[PDB]
Amino acid sequence: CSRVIYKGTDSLTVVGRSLDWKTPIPTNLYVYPRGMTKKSSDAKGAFEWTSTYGAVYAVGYDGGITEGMNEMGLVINGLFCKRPPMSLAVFVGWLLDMNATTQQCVDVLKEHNFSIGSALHWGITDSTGHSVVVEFDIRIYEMGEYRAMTNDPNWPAMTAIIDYWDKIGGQNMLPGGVTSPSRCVRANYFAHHVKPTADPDLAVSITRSIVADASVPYTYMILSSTQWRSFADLKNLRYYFDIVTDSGIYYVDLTRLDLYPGAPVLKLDTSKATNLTGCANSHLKRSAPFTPM
Amino acid sequence: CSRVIYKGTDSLTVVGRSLDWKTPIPTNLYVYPRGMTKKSSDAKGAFEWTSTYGAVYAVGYDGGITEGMNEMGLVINGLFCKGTVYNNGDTEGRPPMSLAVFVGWLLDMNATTQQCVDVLKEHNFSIGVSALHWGITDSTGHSVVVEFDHGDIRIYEMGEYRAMTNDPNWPAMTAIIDYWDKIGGQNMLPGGVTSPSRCVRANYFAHHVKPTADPDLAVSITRSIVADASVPYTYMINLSSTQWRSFADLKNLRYYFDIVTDSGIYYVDLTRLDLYPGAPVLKLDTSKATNLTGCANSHLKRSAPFTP
Amino acid sequence: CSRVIYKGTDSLTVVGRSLDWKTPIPTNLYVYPRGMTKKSSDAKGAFEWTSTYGAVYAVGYDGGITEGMNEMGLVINGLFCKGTVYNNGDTEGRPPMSLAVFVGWLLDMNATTQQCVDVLKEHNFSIGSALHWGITDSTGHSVVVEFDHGDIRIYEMGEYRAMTNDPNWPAMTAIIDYWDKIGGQNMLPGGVTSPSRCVRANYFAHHVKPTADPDLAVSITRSIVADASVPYTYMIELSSTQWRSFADLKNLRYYFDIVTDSGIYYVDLTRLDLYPGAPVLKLDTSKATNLTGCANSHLKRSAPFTPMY
Amino acid sequence: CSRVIYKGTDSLTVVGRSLDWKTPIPTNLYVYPRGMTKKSFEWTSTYGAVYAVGYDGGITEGMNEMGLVINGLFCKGTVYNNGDTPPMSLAVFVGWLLDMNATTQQCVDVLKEHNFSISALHWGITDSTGHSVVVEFDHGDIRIYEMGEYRAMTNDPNWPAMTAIIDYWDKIGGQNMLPGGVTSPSRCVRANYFAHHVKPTADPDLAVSITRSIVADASVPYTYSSTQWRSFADLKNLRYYFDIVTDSGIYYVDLTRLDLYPGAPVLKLDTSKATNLTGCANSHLKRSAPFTPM
Ligand SMILES: *CC(=O)CC[C@@H](C)[C@H]1CC[C@H]2[C@@H]3CC[C@@H]4C[C@H](OS(=O)(=O)O)CC[C@]4(C)[C@H]3CC[C@]12C
Ligand SMILES: *CC(=O)CC[C@@H](C)[C@H]1CC[C@H]2[C@@H]3CC[C@@H]4C[C@H](OS(=O)(=O)O)CC[C@]4(C)[C@H]3CC[C@]12C
Ligand SMILES: *CC(=O)CC[C@@H](C)[C@H]1CC[C@H]2[C@@H]3CC[C@@H]4C[C@H](OS(=O)(=O)O)CC[C@]4(C)[C@H]3CC[C@]12C
Ligand SMILES: *CC(=O)CC[C@@H](C)[C@H]1CC[C@H]2[C@@H]3CC[C@@H]4C[C@H](OS(=O)(=O)O)CC[C@]4(C)[C@H]3CC[C@]12C
Repeated sequence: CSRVIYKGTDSLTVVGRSLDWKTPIPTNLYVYPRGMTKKSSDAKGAFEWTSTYGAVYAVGYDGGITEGMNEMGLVINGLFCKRPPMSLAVFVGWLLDMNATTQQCVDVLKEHNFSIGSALHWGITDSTGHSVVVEFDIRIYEMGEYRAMTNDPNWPAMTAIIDYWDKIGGQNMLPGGVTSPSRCVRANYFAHHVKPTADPDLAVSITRSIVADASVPYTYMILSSTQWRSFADLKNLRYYFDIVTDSGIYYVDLTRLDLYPGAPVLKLDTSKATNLTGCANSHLKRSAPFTPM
Repeated sequence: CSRVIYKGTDSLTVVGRSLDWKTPIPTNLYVYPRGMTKKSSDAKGAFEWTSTYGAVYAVGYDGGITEGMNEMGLVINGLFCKGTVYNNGDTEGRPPMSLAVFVGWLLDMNATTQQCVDVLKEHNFSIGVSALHWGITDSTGHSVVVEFDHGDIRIYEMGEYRAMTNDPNWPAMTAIIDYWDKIGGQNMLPGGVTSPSRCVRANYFAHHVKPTADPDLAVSITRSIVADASVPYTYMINLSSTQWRSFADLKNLRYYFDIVTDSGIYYVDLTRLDLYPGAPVLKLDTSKATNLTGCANSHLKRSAPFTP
Repeated sequence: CSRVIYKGTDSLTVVGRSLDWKTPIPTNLYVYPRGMTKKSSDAKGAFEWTSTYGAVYAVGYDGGITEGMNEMGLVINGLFCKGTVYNNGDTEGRPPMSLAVFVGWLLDMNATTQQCVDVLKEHNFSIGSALHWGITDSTGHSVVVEFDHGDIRIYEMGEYRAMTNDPNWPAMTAIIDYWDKIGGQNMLPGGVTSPSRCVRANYFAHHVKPTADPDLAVSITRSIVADASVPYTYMIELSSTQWRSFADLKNLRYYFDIVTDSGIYYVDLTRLDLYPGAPVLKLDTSKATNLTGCANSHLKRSAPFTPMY
Repeated sequence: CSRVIYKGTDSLTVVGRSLDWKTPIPTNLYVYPRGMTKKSFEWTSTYGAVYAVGYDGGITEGMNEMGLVINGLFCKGTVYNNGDTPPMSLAVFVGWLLDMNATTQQCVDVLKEHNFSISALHWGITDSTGHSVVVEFDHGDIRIYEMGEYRAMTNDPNWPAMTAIIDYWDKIGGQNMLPGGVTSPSRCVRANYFAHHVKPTADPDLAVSITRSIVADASVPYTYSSTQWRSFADLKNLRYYFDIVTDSGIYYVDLTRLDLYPGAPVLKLDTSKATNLTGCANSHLKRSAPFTPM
């Protein structure tokens, strides 16, 4: 994974994110309205919650939420990193359903009133640009001025490598490898050295170019090839998505969807959207909630 | 700018190409049929030729052919080279050949890369800064680099090399590529936007991706290689932001094209067009088509030959 | 500044170090015997201690102990660290310890690296020029001591062999671990910055042949330290290496050479009188521009250096 | 192996040279006077010179009494003879140029004739004026390149491909990043960068110390191939320094204080006995016989 934060002008913030894996990971888009009651897990002692906000989920294998953006502009991305039970399939949605800002996610995660059941670490950004890194004891790191976030190593060891290369100068040398530190240093440098703009369509084009450079070429094997990329427009509530083999990039506009209590669940089958561009709201079909694995 | 050659399986060759420049360069796609008589230049002593093969051109400013692909699978891409000097004292007088139709003259009259080598070796012309060097690849995968060293056409066989950027010249570029090859691309690669760095990365990844006989998958792989070698848009702090990218499918005769700010990538299929002599010239305005994907032969409208 | 640890065979351990600075630092060697009463500082509340072990000190400006090696094989090396903060709110009121005699205090009373860790873990002193130390005993056990805002952070060097300046040891090991995954045989950072010098020295220390020859182990350590040594008259507005030191921990030999001198010499502590009442010896390095071999005959009787309290 | 060129002020030029090999190479110093008739055709030595003779059978490098310095470095792709190419043995090829020539321009004129046939290696020649070139055999043809602004010289690849790598790393800026490996391009880039950024002086002793610090930074650690010995030639003062990496001292031979007239004896310095020698080693130059060429 490679997660980039682009802060344009006029409070415009775009969060890029690319999925790198040796095998294709079937991921579909699900739009959930408010008022839905979900369970934390299927084991004994699991708790429930009613979704306060509506959100769109990038559900991999139609079983677990890899990432998502809610109607408040809150974005949470899950990245690989080598008490009441809280499954990983609904952990991202539980924070999206109940919280509106990054600070609200930090307060709930600081309580740690849950257990979790090859692992992951998350990055949470709100519409205000406040971004943190959550890594498991739970450790919440404030990104501050950092813009990129990949897999390994941990965040303290990552910022050390970032500060080491920042003294060398990105204008002079950057690591061109596919390793997570190499992709993080490149993405962080480019995120600081691109022009800030107020146009939402241009900010996604700029964020796409940074994520493209930090992307692993497809079928790379001498095998974490980039499978797909996502870009969240936090100010305009647009969630972009594209498969690296498809011909068009499309977005789901939450401001044009019915997220009220009682609305039906919509689903975008990405396997049937190979040539779709522009807004993909009309291609959302009324479906049932995905079954947690 | 980066030019990548992808050789899949079953004689499938895809030539990627990205245009990197500070300001946007208006580029439109033109489809020329056979039997068209064109002029090399407007100066005294220019010669004429009748196009033997139909080709699609990527004409910049609607005045000069940047790159193109003919109906035989021959692809020629023009890239900048700062130290290019086109004429000397022995080229003085040889018929003038403008850079606006230089790529088209090699595409209209030649079918293979070797035919382009035989014509360029004669060097019976002069060239009239658009200091550029070219990479020519035919459907069989044979690729060469053409550079002007003070009025001297220097042709190099790419052989196992897969990438081709700007400066320095090809011999010094091959040395930098071989130097980094011993270092190990899996261990370390240059991650800058300079021409050698982009050439070393795109050459390494072109060798370490899976070859395939799928024409669509081959294009998707070439896109990912060119995307990594592409300079991020609005890179501020010469050859700056990547403005557009093109991918030519040599076996299936498809010429892909996409603007980095556009939302879709489309292609022009030459096998589904009337390439007989006398056919109308077709133009694809890349400024009008913004959300177009798949085959772009639809939005091809009838236009007139572009004016050099 | 760079610090390299070499572990050959038969418990042979050599600790190499190079001093990098813009201007030349006058450094003289002093040999102190046992039973010398010294003051931790000149301020109020300073304590005193009697030297348990005889040692050799590399005293810069003849007023402060940069590094040293006691007769037990314990070596302590002080290296600059920009982010070092010695005192905080919890250290105010503790007995003052001057940086001029801090290295000698640990070398006088302690014999192993663990004994220094226990003494530093108590932290019954306040320090009164930001540096961090590397301590190695005859057995090869080595640690890194850093003051993180009035907090003695002690890290086990473990399998790491090198130690330069900035950043701190956790961030430094993260850079070392990143480059180790690239492969030193494939690519190494060749700059004069502190992380680039540490990765090179740590790699080469692991990939040289271990030997039991005390003279070969020093020559091998010299080649690694010289590789991490900044060329002379080169500076950055991380400057030139002024001198290099090498300590043979098993044989109690302390090698020394100036980068501009034509020879390297060593002080053999086994061939010196360190009993209580022995005189303090001094070796003026400015007068040994062509001295090679054992330099015990050149040490002259001298009064103890005056610490710059 | 690395060859560094240091130009101080007041026409002061020092050429450093380190020998890197997996096994130690016995190299002794031989001071040859003028008027000696040697065999390749034959020639009578015009100038006296000191020779770093490896295995006591071949001249590795050397400096003549005119300030001309020639260093020999290994090269993997060197082919000496072809179909177009008197036999000239490599054991005396360095001496023949040092005996009959005084300037770097004189060596280029003689080698350009190529009236002779020749361990593949290439050479770097520098005269007292600072003019330096690189001589390489490319499939029988002799290629002579002007070093000009370049200061370092190692092994492979050839000089054109080496200057491209140096120029490639020059754009990055040595103050930012340098290649830290032990490969020939990495060592040549580091030595060239530092040779442009050390303060040049008129002090001949400070020049050799600065030149040593550059060559020592470009030397491969011992037992890692491993650097065996380093040499430094002071062109203006006619001093040839020499030290073994495992020894404890660095000594030199001062040609200005030696008898090089026709009829003088051949002086040999056994480096296996000067383990603790520093300063001028002229007094330790014992009289001996000319070495036996391989
Ligand atoms: C960063 C990368 O490219 C590599 C990590 C990538 C393969 C991961 C990242 C997010 C994962 C999904 C998270 C949601 C669920 C969690 C399920 O775990 S379970 O609850 O223990 O069963 C597994 C499925 C899925 C969809 C994860 C798949 C792997 C990821 C996409
Ligand atoms: C990707 C690169 O190599 C960077 C350079 C880029 C801006 C060039 C490369 C090809 C050029 C076009 C070639 C065709 C004509 C040539 C004309 O030259 S002239 O005849 O001397 O006027 C200029 C116009 C044009 C369209 C070139 C424009 C610049 C390029 C796209
Ligand atoms: C690695 C570097 O860049 C720094 C090396 C060198 C310049 C330093 C290393 C050890 C220092 C000395 C330590 C002992 C005393 C401490 C005094 O500080 S005070 O007590 O606060 O006054 C200053 C003098 C001296 C001698 C230090 C000088 C600098 C060092 C030799
Ligand atoms: C690291 C390097 O570049 C190589 C340094 C070292 C190993 C070489 C340098 C000069 C060599 C000697 C040159 C003279 C003769 C040549 C003979 O070749 S032959 O005639 O083909 O037999 C071999 C012996 C000798 C003494 C060379 C030995 C190797 C070198 C000292």
